[PDB]
Amino acid sequence: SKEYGVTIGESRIIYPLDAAGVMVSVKNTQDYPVLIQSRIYDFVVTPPLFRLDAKQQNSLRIAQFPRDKESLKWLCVKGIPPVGVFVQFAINNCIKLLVRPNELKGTPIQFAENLSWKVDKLIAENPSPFYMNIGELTFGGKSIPSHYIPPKSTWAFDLPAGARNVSWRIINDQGGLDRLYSKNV
Amino acid sequence: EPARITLTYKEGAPITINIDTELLVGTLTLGGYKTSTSVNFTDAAGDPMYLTFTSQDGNNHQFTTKVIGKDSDFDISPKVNGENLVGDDVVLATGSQDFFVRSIGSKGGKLAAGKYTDAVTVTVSN
Repeated sequence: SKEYGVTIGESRIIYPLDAAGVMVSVKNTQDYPVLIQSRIYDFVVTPPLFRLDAKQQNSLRIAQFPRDKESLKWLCVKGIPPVGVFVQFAINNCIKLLVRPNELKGTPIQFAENLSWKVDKLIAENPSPFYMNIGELTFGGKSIPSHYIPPKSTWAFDLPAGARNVSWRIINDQGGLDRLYSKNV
Repeated sequence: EPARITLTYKEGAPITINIDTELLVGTLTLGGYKTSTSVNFTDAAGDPMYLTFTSQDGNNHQFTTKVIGKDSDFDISPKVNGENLVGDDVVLATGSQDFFVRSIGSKGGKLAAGKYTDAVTVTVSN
């Protein structure tokens, strides 16, 4: 057997718009050295590539848009290790980088309950300025492969027998599950 | 809360030469995550839906494999080079999810004994 692992010190970054920077720790939890390769997708990450030894942790700096709404990027952190079949893997651990204006006054959980639902697909409506990063979602007591709902917007889910109850939990800023909300549609 | 992701690769049985289809090449356990579409296995060949293994003798003998799994008993699959081979998007099992790397075949055929390799990136979008 072969083992792989990359740990990022947080599961999301809330990045205050125009702030100087934030720090995130990365750990190589394995017994061999890796190169850590860090990227932002749709900001600088220093260092973008560096050697991280077995069992060691280091730190990355993330440094800087709409002013009414959050914006979303991804930080991805990859550990590159050093008929017969031989396969090598590398984990590329990606987390949400949520760019949040100071003007926005609150957090996502204050607006979690405001999600409204329609069928037309199961369509969620988000009147808040935040991404609603839903971590758990059901309809008719049936599980729906989940996704975030963008700020001031909607998102459409494929439907999974006449039942009309939607329940959801967003994922909060600390990466925890938020309270269960429930509504008839 | 940290975002930890792990992978474990357990090797399957030896493959003997055409090779048989649906052979269990090996088993992957992905763990640590807090959906199947959030996981993408990629390689240099970049063939949609399959991971490609290439010989090391400079003759460019290739075969393909799929990556598949079972949900709480529908067939499911992560993205492989950006696309799903079977199933709808589903939530992964709590804690960890097993995926089976299974042989397809050789488009060219005429394989030779020896070592075949692939380098696979596993991207997870938490």
